[PDB]
Amino acid sequence: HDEFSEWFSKDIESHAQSNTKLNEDQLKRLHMILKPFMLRRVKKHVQKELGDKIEIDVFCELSYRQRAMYQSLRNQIS
Amino acid sequence: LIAAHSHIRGLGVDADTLEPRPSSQGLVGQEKARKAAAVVLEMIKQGKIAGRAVLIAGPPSTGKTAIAMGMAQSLGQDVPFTTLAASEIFSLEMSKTEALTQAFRKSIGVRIKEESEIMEGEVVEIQIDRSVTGGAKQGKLTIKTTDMEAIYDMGSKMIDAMTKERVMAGDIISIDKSSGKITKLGRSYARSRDYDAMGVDTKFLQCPEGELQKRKEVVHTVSLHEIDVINSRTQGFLALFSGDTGEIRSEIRDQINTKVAEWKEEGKAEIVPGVLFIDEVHMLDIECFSYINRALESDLAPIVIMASNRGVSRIRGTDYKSPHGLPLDFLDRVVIINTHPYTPDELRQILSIRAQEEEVDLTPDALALLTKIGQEAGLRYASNLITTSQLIAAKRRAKQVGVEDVQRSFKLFYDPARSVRFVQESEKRLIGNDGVVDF
Ligand SMILES: Nc1ncnc2c1ncn2[C@@H]1O[C@H](COP(=O)(O)OP(=O)(O)O)[C@@H](O)[C@H]1O
Repeated sequence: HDEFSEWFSKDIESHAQSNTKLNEDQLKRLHMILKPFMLRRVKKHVQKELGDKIEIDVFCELSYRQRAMYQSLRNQIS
Repeated sequence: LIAAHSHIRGLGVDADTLEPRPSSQGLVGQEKARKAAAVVLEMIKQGKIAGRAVLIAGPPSTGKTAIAMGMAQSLGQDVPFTTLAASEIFSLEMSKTEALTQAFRKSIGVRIKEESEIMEGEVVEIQIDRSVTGGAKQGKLTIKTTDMEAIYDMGSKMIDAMTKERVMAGDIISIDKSSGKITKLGRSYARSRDYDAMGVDTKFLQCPEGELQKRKEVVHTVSLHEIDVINSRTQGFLALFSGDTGEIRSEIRDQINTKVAEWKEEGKAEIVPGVLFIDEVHMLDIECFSYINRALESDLAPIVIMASNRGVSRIRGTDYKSPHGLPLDFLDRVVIINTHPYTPDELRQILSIRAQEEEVDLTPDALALLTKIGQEAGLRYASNLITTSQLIAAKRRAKQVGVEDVQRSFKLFYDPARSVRFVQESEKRLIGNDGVVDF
């Protein structure tokens, strides 16, 4: 795992590849690693019994007093 | 009925260019002042610019109040429009300045929005428990729509409304839960044949469907003066109708202005700025102008439109003259719109509009003679001649009025131009500033 400190450099470019998914250095090596060490049973095996779940995203605003205290906090960071 | 400004149906300008149409919506025969009043109307409907002063100056009988009523009909029943006359301010109850302050604050509407909860359905049973010789009351109301069957409770005010309404079994009532009014809509059964003093068989309505507790969002518009009176007195409400408001101190206004600003920021209320029309402002004395010039300095001042008649007149309460009777420290603030006297080809169509409004049919010779009279005596004599000639033609059983009816009305009722000569002829049998004799 301290060789995975060099792969912790990979782990910070894992944020950079969350931006840019076009690298393959550890993933096939993890396919070598994760044929042991892990055993995945999927949601698809279990949700086929169940129905569906759907997230609905609802935005909001700030009231005058609320935005006033929020930029009072921005004056506080000022 | 048919008053002197019932034919007017607005100001009569365009919506995109606001050019003055020569004949549109009653106000027919003038172009400059109607275009300027359209500009004033547009900056009132914008609502942003606060504290101006518009002075509609000109000769009498030239349609100044007609332009004011044209703006009044053009705003509709949304924006307040106070038709204040300048002599109402001189009270004996309250001070002369506070009457002006109330006249400004009556023209700033506050439009609030609140949720009430209305009910609907058929009353199944009433259950009222009453004490003996004074005491509380208890109430259980079973109400049923086509779906729900509820057994509600009642307090003292609800029973005092039920007994006032006489809500029996089998009535379609709707109770506002917040305000607490009861409006019977009708019945579903028929009238019983067991009691005598029952009442009148109402409208036959079926059982309402849906739900019991429905919500409603109502919009209430109060002027700032009503807020001042309901927040200036502990129990003495209703004095905003019977005029019994003595004085409102400044500590009350400086709190209500701040709370209305807070209601504006919270999205609770919306400030609708309005119009204060002051008819014949030349009657106000200088003690009024020394406050009117400074009340137009805040965010809660209405856009004042006001009329005048006078030339170089002396200001009341002073010793010196000025144009329009208004002081020259107040005439800097105002903006003066002139009106012009009319032309006979415009008096013809104005009398035509006034004749078609009062349902009077004419002959063109009578209309020509009427225009000839209106050239020399103004509209205020000619319209009276129209109505009078209508009734004289009704007396002699004629369909349309004629030349003879107009000559009859001109012979009977003098215009002021002949009454001045009638004064100046017989000066010995009229009380001047001196004695009088009797033959
Ligand atoms: N341009 C006009 N269009 C329609 N009616 C008019 C016009 N000018 C005057 N009148 C009529 O003449 C009468 C006098 O107008 P008003 O505004 O009362 O005169 P004043 O401004 O002297 O009080 C009003 O009843 C109005 O109906």
